[PDB]
Amino acid sequence: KCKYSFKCVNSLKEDHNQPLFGVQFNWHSKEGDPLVFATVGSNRVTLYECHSQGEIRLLQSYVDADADENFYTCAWTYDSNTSHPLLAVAGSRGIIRIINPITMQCIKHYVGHGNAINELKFHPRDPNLLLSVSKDHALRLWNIQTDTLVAIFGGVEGHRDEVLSADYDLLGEKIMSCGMDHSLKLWRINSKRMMNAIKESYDYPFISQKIHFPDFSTRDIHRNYVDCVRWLGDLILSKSCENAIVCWKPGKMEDDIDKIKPSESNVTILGRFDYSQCDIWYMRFSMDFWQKMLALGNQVGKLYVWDLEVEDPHKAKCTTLTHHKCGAAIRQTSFSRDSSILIAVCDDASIWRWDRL
Amino acid sequence: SMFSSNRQKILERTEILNQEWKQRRIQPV
Ligand SMILES: CN(C)Cc1ccc(-c2cnc(NCc3cccc4c3CCO4)n3cnnc23)cc1
Ligand SMILES: [Cl-]
Ligand SMILES: [Cl-]
Repeated sequence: KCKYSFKCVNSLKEDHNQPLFGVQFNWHSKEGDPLVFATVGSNRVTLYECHSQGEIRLLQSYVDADADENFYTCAWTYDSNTSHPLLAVAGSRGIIRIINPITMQCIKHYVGHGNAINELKFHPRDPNLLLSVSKDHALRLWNIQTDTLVAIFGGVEGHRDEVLSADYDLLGEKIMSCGMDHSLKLWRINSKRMMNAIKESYDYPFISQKIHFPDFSTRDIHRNYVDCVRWLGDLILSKSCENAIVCWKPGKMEDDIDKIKPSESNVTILGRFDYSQCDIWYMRFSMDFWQKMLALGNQVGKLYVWDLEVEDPHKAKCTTLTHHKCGAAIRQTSFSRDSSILIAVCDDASIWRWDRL
Repeated sequence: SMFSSNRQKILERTEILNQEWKQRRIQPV
């Protein structure tokens, strides 16, 4: 059974009063440095520092020049040469902005997606490799050191509708993506082709790889849109509108993830994490760094947490986190690197701080 | 088990990332 417990220590509301769709703690900050997180919503990116006694200290605010931009996602990285932190943000305009989080100014931008960007993810080993997933049915891999588009994952056997989410595995060898077409697709980036394309992007009109075929595809996990996917080791966690996060794997029970053939037609369900009132799309789940906790907010302000070290997903459920004043949809949550703080962000521009007891 | 084997892969792989992070000194925002 789960033993994790949390106390709500603070909340605030951003004055724009627009929904907050993303929240990310900076996991690159070194041990001892202040815990910082970014929120995104409206045409804004806001940074906060966590201090003792629940204090949430406003650091800086970035307001996009375009008043009609609606940011949907953000992700942290660092400059591999100077160790300086960096933040990537994107949304409805389909433009990626690289922001200097110390000065809160935009450094540069990437255009190319034909529609909105639903998620940004940085590679876990190479801080220059940025993955964007879009309403244009494709994923794109960028090298932000050389400003090149490494690869476009889409086409003949790519997604047939808007891509909602994607995740690199722990070592950054492969990506699982999911979207409106109900499918979950695997894209290996440790192939000889992709490793060479990444190397060529460092040597650099650069020619992008056009990856038309995924290494695995399934529409047999969910019966509707798949709006969130994360790797859990070699297994996958994904959700649709069934009020459940499904833990599954490509192939049969004993099939090795690295021996799965691209035409593999089987999938194996290992378990389900059940919850309530979260059957509308655009609701993300998150995990802590060590992947010992899983968190998901619902449409009425409840925050569910599960202990991933408890095998049975029913016994894994922690006490649901609720506050009588937190009644709006929790779009995304983020744990600090050490798992001591869990922040939730809402449709009513509110931010909620929960400290682990 | 499938669970214990998967947890061990997560433990080993997150430990590799944690050691890479420990070796870094990213400037505070
Ligand atoms: C409240 N009101 C303004 C209605 C409303 C308007 C726009 C969205 C809306 C929210 N997020 C993304 N993408 C980002 C995304 C993708 C997958 C899961 C996920 C997110 C954000 C949180 O979980 N969106 C892309 N297109 N629309 C949207 C949602 C609701
Ligand atoms: Cl991030
Ligand atoms: Cl191809």
